[PDB]
Amino acid sequence: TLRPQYFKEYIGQDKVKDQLKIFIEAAKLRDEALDHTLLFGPPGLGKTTMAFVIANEMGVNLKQTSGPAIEKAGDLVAILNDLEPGDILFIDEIHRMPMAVEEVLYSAMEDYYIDIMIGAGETSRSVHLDLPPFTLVGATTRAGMLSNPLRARFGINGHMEYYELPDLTEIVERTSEIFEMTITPEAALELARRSRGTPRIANRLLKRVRDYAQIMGDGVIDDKIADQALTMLDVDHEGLDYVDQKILRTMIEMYGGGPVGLGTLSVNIAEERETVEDMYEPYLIQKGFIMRTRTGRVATAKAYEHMGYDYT
Amino acid sequence: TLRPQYFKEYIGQDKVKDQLKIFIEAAKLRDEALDHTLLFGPPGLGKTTMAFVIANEMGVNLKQTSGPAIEKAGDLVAILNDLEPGDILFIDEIHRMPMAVEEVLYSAMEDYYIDIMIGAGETSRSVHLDLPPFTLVGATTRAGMLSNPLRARFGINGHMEYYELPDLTEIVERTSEIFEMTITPEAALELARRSRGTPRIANRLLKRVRDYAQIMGDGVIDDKIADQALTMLDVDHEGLDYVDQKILRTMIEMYGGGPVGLGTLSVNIAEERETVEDMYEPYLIQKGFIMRTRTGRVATAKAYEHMGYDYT
Amino acid sequence: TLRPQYFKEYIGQDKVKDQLKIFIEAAKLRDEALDHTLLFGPPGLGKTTMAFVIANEMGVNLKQTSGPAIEKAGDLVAILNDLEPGDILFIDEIHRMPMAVEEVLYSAMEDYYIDIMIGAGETSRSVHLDLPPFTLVGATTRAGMLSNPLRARFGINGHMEYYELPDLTEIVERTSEIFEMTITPEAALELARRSRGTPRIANRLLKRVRDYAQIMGDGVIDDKIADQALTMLDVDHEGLDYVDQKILRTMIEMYGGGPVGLGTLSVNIAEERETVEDMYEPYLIQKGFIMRTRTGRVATAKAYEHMGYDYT
Amino acid sequence: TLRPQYFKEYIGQDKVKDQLKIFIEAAKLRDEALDHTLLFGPPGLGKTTMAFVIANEMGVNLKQTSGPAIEKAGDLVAILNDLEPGDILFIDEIHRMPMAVEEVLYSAMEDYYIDIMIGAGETSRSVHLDLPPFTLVGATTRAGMLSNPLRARFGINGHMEYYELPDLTEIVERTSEIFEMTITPEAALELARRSRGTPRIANRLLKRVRDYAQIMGDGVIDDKIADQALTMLDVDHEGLDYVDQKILRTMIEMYGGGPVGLGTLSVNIAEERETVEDMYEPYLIQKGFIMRTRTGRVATAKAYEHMGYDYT
Amino acid sequence: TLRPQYFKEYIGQDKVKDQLKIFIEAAKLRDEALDHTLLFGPPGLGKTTMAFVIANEMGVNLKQTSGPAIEKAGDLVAILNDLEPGDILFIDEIHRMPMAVEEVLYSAMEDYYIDIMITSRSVHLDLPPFTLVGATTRAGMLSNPLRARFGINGHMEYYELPDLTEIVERTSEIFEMTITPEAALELARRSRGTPRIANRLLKRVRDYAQIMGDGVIDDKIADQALTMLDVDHEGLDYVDQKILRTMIEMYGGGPVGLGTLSVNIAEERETVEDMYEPYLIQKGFIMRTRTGRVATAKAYEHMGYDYTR
Amino acid sequence: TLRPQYFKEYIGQDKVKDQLKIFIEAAKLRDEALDHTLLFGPPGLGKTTMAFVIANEMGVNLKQTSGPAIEKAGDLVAILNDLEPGDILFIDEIHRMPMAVEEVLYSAMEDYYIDIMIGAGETSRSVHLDLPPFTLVGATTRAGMLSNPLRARFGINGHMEYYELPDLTEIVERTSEIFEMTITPEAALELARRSRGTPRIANRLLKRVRDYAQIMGDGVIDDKIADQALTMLDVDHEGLDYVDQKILRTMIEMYGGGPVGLGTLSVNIAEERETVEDMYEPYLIQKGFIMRTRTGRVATAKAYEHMGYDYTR
Amino acid sequence: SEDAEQEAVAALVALGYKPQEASRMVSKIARPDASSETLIRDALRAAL
DNA sequence: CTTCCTCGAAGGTTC
DNA sequence: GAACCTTCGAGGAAG
Ligand SMILES: Nc1ncnc2c1ncn2[C@@H]1O[C@H](COP(=O)(O)OP(=O)(O)OP(O)(O)=S)[C@@H](O)[C@H]1O
Ligand SMILES: Nc1ncnc2c1ncn2[C@@H]1O[C@H](COP(=O)(O)OP(=O)(O)OP(O)(O)=S)[C@@H](O)[C@H]1O
Ligand SMILES: Nc1ncnc2c1ncn2[C@@H]1O[C@H](COP(=O)(O)OP(=O)(O)OP(O)(O)=S)[C@@H](O)[C@H]1O
Ligand SMILES: [Mg+2]
Ligand SMILES: [Mg+2]
Ligand SMILES: [Mg+2]
Ligand SMILES: [Mg+2]
Ligand SMILES: [Mg+2]
Repeated sequence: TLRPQYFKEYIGQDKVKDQLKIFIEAAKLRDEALDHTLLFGPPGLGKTTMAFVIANEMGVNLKQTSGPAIEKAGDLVAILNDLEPGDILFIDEIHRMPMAVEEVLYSAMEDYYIDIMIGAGETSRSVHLDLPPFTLVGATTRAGMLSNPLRARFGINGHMEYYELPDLTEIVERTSEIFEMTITPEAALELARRSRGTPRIANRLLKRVRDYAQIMGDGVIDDKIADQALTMLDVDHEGLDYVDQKILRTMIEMYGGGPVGLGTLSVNIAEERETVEDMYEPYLIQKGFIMRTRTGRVATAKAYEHMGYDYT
Repeated sequence: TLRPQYFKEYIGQDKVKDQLKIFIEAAKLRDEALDHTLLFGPPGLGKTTMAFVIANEMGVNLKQTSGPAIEKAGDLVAILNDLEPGDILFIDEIHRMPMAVEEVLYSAMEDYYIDIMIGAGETSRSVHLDLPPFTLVGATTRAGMLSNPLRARFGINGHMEYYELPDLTEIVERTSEIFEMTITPEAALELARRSRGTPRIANRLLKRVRDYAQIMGDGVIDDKIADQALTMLDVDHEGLDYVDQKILRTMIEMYGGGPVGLGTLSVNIAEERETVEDMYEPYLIQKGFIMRTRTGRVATAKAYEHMGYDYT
Repeated sequence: TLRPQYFKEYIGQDKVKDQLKIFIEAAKLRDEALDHTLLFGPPGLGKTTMAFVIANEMGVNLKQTSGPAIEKAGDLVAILNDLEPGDILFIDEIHRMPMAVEEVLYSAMEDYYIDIMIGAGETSRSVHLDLPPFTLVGATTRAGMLSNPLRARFGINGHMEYYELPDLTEIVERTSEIFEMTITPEAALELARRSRGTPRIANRLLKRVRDYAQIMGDGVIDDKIADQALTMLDVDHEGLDYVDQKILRTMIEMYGGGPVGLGTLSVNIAEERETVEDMYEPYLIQKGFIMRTRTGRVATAKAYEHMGYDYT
Repeated sequence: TLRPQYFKEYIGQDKVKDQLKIFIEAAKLRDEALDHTLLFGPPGLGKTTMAFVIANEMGVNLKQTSGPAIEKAGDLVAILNDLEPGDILFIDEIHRMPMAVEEVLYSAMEDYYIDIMIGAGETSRSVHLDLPPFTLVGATTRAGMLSNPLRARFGINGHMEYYELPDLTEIVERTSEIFEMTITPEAALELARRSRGTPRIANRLLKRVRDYAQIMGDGVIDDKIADQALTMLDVDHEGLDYVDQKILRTMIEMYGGGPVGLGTLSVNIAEERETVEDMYEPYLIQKGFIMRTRTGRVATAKAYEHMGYDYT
Repeated sequence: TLRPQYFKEYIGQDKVKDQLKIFIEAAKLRDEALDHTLLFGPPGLGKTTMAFVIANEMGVNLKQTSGPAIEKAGDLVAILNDLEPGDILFIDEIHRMPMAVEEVLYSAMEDYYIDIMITSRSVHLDLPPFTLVGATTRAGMLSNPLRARFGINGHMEYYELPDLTEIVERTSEIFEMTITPEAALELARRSRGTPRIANRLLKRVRDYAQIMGDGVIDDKIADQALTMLDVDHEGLDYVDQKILRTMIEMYGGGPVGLGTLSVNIAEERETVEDMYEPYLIQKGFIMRTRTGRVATAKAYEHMGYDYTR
Repeated sequence: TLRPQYFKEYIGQDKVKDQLKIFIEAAKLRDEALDHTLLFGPPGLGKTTMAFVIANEMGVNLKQTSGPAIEKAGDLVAILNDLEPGDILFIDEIHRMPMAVEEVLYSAMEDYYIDIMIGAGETSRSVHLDLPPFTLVGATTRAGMLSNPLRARFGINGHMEYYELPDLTEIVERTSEIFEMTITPEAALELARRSRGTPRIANRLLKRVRDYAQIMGDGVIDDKIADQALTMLDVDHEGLDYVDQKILRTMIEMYGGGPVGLGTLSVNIAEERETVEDMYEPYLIQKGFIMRTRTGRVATAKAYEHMGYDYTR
Repeated sequence: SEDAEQEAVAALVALGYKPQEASRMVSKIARPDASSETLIRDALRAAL
């Protein structure tokens, strides 16, 4: 299966795995439920996958739902009534829950009870629902949307980080076995270097190369086929798109490397002001091709050697 | 019917056809559906027709809907339950779909399941639906309009471009062959040159010219007939629409040639910003009638000589 | 009735009238329905009357409704199902129907079939209805506000324009004969000049002057009698109405003639910004009473000298 | 028990704790209900805990409910109708009550009565429902969300303040006795200094260290084990998390200390603007590591000596 | 009792109190009912108290309800049907009545008749002469045709130090607490001009005097109690002083944005804007500016800092 | 009653009054009812009063109702059946009628009859309901929201306008004679000048001045007593309330005329946002004392000379 | 006469009246023999 | 019908 | 004078 099922199969995230192992083992010795845990970080790094792994290691059934599925307080109360001792409740995209519902978890997470209004309406009163011991697992792309009192209740925080080329190379190889395609070790590294450090991107590129190799090739992803397939997709050997190449080339040829303002640049490339700032520039800065400055952005020496121009 | 049904009948877009041919043929060796595909570009270029071609080549049914057509999660759930194994679901203007609904597709696209609450009162409970394999085809004007978590789930991307005179000439000749009509090479060339590079316009004008030639002529289309028919309508000698003329005229006379922003210009011509940005501005820019600058749009000397003013 | 029944009786609109004649007769020779037609422009120019003429010229039964009258897909489905081959469906204010209603219109106009979701809860199916050939006729006051994908489906466009004195003078006489009122060639000319160029306004004034001539005279509308009545109606010799006079006077006396924006003005005088822009601004602009500028509208010297104010 | 039950067990909050003692004793001398109390301030400082302590010191039963559970006036009326002389009503998250429901409390708090409609038709009547003496206690983190007339009715206002190292050390030692854990005073002080001044954070660190101490150690918390566990968690001796350190390092090494804008800084650390402003920046400012200026963020002299750089 | 019963006991509000006496005396002279009155203004100034005073001076029995309790037209019809000639109907929090109810009130106020559909049939009811009294803090929320039918508009104003001093002494006698005049003045200065706040402080000082003293308020006990509560001689709380101190010492008086200032003191933005700034602005300690807010010279002099242009 | 009953007593509104008089006689010169009439104008100018006068001038009974009270088509058709030939139906707030009823009103207005169609279409029949001739009179505060099909049926439009000082003064004189009070012409002008041009406001002021004049004076409204009464109430000679003056003073004194935001201005005067934007701001804009800009409210030169402060661009 | 009775009942329902209440109203009319227009005309008048 | 929030404007600093 | 950053104010759309 694509999604790893156990910590032995989960490559990378050493900092998170090393901690979770210690906390999971300790909880078993006491025969207690694991503390509430929040998984957060950039898109596609493996947050959802880790949530299922935690359940398999704990050895319990997983109850699954999502933030957008909980439309009103009555929905959450129904889900909580279905919990059994030791069950794990996983809520994906937890930031989408409405504030009127998020404030209901405040009591459930700390004291395992809920206040509910009951009665015929002629006579009605507030009563406590007592919940069995349970573990809430949450996953989100933007923890900043959660209210301060909710984040403070999670006992274990897991922050995901980008993968390095050695580990990302193994993910490409493992996926090749599942697809039953032979891949040369040199080609696995080529795909990894272009995957922007993200596992989801590495799988997408592999699927496209796989399709090409079996339609016009010998069914083997050799070093020669990968270069041809990657050229068709127009992915630079640094993962830059034609748009990314145009940006750097324009700064080097029309401005001598800058400084140049974002407005001035956006016009010369026929790109929308905010699209450049949010879709293309963030990766270029993190790789070190561009540097922001008080007077504008400048192309670094790395951009010169990559495009072949002479640095001055 | 006029709409092409197979790749052999779809003229142009060679760059897109060549890639889809490989991915569709590879997907047929294996007994599985094609990966979710995203098509983007100017409107009216023939992206909807591409969805039909893919469905006929894959040999499955095609279902259609639109972003604005979906307002609540209950709508999307009902549509997905109506899909047969391998069906194709086409969503037009996918970028305009509500954020609370978009987050429901995430699980559907990546794992083919949906978590939903069903019933009311004491019957309210969560259910985990398991969808059959399906292919989603989304259409949008720009890639930068979609959110990062959605764009990351589409496995294939296709950029469509305007047709050139040799292609539009063949499309007009083909369309004038479905109707039992006769058109000379010069008339077909003249009509295509005026068709703003868009096949949808080419077909609409051809119908009108045919009507004129049958009543005001001998039922044969000649350069003399095309000129008169096109002259009777508002189509200028180079395809500019009445709205196009209105824009250029307003910029030169009311703004003195600019610079002026599209936001402020839209309210002066009483046109919705999205239409001028997505339908008219792109062509005026790609043909040099309008120039874009750091401060805003500026009319080029070509526009001055076309409208007959002096570029003082 | 007052409104004409055939092109022989429909005065003016030579361009629109001449175009439709060719297409209407061409459709009959081929024995097919007319293409979808969109009529747009200022209110009261005769858009609705043209629809009846088209039905009479085609020899078909007309069906009428309005945008605001249709609130849900089920509403439009009933109407479209109750159609006979060749029937003409006229929808007024088509720019105001909800986004959910347009969904059905696209498939109906493009292929004459619709897919309707039916059932709720466990019931979730769809029904396919095949419609007979029909022609949609739409009318609006604002064209730029019409949804871009919808506007592309109309194959024929008719742009209505203001009538001139030679046409309105004949219309006024025609109406006087229907009311059996006696009017001289001079009095009929005065009403036309001050009727603001719109047939609906001319008909209103004619009915009102009659009540005047029946008391201040022997029921004969003389030129002198007409002038005394028009001054009683507060109608300027230039056709300006109570609102038109109040607008210009407010600009001059409180804002030095402008520039002033459409919204700011609409707040001092109790009038809706849409009514000012839809019914007042267009005439005032064509007659040179107001001019548009980078910061809004300004009263020209003609307005100052006409209103009796010293120009700048 | 984890929550203190009497003032003798409640460490810290000298100002609020000292005031409540005097008001409680004075009320007992007069043998009357305590005045209404509002508890507000940051998360985890002891607001809910204090509400239970007040009830135990007064010697009465506590009736508990919450804002999210009260959704219509019928709910609040029913609760008030179940009160008995001297009862204390505690409403948590009191800011969530609808504004139409808060206005029912206005007369209940000041005059001990509410007006209700009873009967039907000719029998419908408005009657005063008289309430016995009672004390309302509310706790909220967003005091500013309450209406001006409601806050004015609370007779006692308690604003919670952060704790200090001597008190946090004593709290950690106390918690270390609920669980069976031996902890050296030096290790207790080491955790207290990293708890950011919040009791809930002190307990969370202790729980995480306990798990490590019984898996990677002998089950005893000593200077050697505490130092190792805190290195695994990567929490600086000043309480700075891994990301907090990365922020300061980037500002000091790439921007020479600033000024730098939040947008520029967020992109360099691969985080997003919302998380940096809402999660990390607030603690750095309140502790003096960062200064906000019109030009951007600046690292203070305190930050230079902490990270080990030279304040040139 | 805490609520005064007659104009002779109602301290302050000279403008509203003086006008109402003329209109009430004139109405009695003609044997007519008083016109409909709308009372509005800031919280705790005496709106509800005046409504009862009007009824006692007119010598009529007051019918009382509130906006939140009236949910449908059928409720109001039942309440109105119980009115007798000369009765006074008082609706508190009048801004909450549903729109369906306000429309019924138009005709009842101006024409003394109502036309209610009630087997379906229409019943026409003619109301006797009556006076409607309304009290609200959100007068702008009422429908424009409703405000036009009220004949008397009473806008409440804040009290002056001489009046608050007398109010505190009056309340002390109800609690049978002895308080000296100079001690009473110290509480008035801190009451922010609101009678309810002056009573709240007195209740708290009473508790301290009974537990930490001889049950008597004097210039010594008052100074100690006010120090425990931490209320400045200008009525500023602990958080109010922290805001001014932060602005003067960290930003040199500003300009500083609301967001920056809130994060620095660790308060919530909504709380600083809606709970602490209003009194600081009205007293002139802070001023809002296009680029932020700044501390005025009055703030420097009060906090004890050397002012610098 | 305080409402005029005939055009002889209806003060002001000369333009609309002149038009209706000619049309009413012309209709009476024939066996025809008056054309459907629609009245436009701000609240409190006399729309309801004019409706009664039109009925009395026509010499026919009047049925009075309001848009909000009409919940179903059956009510409208039933109400129309109670009408006799020539009866007048007055509908206030006609802009608030439910759309389901508007589509039926067309037939009654244009045809004076209703036809109902039933059956699937293959088999169908109609039923006709004949109505006696009648005249609909609609009153509305908002014209722009009336659909074009309905607007096209109304044949007469009447714009109401604010009363001028010479006429508004006469309304005060008339009202003062209904009571037992003598009022000097100069005093009557002082009240009219401050009545904001609305008759309802002038009547309210007169009642308040009466109460003062008969308790703090001899029960006579002379120029001196009027000044004292207009002094107890803080109504300025331009009709500005105490709070209205405080707004302008704050903008001029503390912000140099602005721009200033609504929130910033509200806290200074200690008022709620809604009150400033809905109670006070609308009249100040009509008089031209303030303007609204994207950056906030700004005081105009007209305000400076009224409050007595020097002005500079 | 069942056509005129149903026509009046059906016509009354077309004016928005409920089938039961519309039936009772028309059923409450004494003369069944009256023409459909008179039946609906009288029924509508009685609803006031 | 209301809250939340984002879009547009403008004041100020620096090279 | 080109470019960044902070701040406020008024709309409008998502509950
Ligand atoms: N360590 C890993 N080893 C192997 N496959 C992985 C690993 N991490 C992620 N994947 C794969 O990457 C893909 C996406 O992983 P996810 O867990 O869904 O990412 P994500 O955190 O859910 O992204 P979101 O939900 O948009 S924030 C799946 O196909 C996973 O199987
Ligand atoms: N390559 C082609 N050959 C022939 N006809 C074509 C081709 N591409 C498009 N068309 C014609 O385009 C019309 C349909 O256009 P679409 O496929 O809907 O384009 P579109 O992008 O869907 O336009 P929209 O829906 O308005 S955004 C038909 O008349 C087709 O015949
Ligand atoms: N021309 C007039 N002469 C004398 N009194 C008048 C005149 N016009 C208005 N009034 C007075 O104004 C009062 C209110 O008149 P209305 O007809 O209710 O105004 P309105 O337009 O109906 O206000 P609405 O219905 O609340 S929007 C009447 O009771 C009269 O006393
Ligand atoms: Mg995920
Ligand atoms: Mg399409
Ligand atoms: Mg709590
Ligand atoms: Mg009150
Ligand atoms: Mg009125």
